[PDB]
Amino acid sequence: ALGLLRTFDAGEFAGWEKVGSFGQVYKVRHVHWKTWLAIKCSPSLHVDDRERMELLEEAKKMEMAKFRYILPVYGICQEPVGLVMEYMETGSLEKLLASEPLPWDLRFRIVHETAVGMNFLHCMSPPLLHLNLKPANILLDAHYHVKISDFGLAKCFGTIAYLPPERIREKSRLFDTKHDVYSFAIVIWGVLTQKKPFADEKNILHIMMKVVKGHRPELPPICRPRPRACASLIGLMQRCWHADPQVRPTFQEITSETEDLCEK
Ligand SMILES: C[C@]12O[C@H](C[C@]1(O)CO)n1c3ccccc3c3c4c(c5c6ccccc6n2c5c31)CNC4=O
Ligand SMILES: [Cl-]
Repeated sequence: ALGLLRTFDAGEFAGWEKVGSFGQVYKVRHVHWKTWLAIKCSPSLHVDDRERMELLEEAKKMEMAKFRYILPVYGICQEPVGLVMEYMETGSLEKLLASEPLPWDLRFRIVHETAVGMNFLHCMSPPLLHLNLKPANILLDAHYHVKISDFGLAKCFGTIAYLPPERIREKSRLFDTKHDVYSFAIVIWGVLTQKKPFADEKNILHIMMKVVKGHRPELPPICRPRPRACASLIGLMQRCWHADPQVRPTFQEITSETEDLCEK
């Protein structure tokens, strides 16, 4: 797993340019490879053995999930302590959703590709739970294709909206695949509306409490350009954010439906 990863010396990189914020992310040129990469550096001053081992754990989890829709990892920098990864020119879905209105065909393809990546993680033996899935961690290449990133919290702030209600109900429940399915529901919501969930609201505590009783982000209306596909997606979203985790679909079931939203 960690055998193929390379150690990078900071002299190998140039043109450091901030893109991130957690930890700072930089676009770097690898001078000998004549290509750009991304490096996420630690926020602290003293990088202890706890961090350096966790960073290695983060890298090994990414390498085990090599896939078309998962962000490739190249290795670690020691000079500044950082994880070295593929560069995704277009940045995050969060930024894309806030920029301009997206055509519906692209929206459906983003949802589908995100679902196929998540399905791949849950198909591993044992399943890899992402546990931090949100528009900020869904990255886009020059042609707007998805690769899932941020494996910092994966297991074999603004995150409250993506947190399943059972995680608010139970003091430290055991993590499962149904956690990611909930977060994905809230991702669908953001793609449908181009808004951040619970953006208007004053305090988190009231909404969190209501979320435990079955409250969710307000359903969007049916769109004019693709009303049928939009209705189907709204329906799937709703099943994916059901209060009972066992009633939620699997990503196997999700990917089957999101595929039909793309094919005309
Ligand atoms: C912090 C964050 O910076 C932005 C988006 C971001 O996810 C925060 O919303 N951000 C960008 C903005 C504009 C262009 C590229 C990125 C980028 C990249 C990565 C990451 C990344 C990896 C692991 C955790 C966080 C990461 N980011 C990344 C990121 C990893 N690969 C990247 O290219
Ligand atoms: Cl339609």
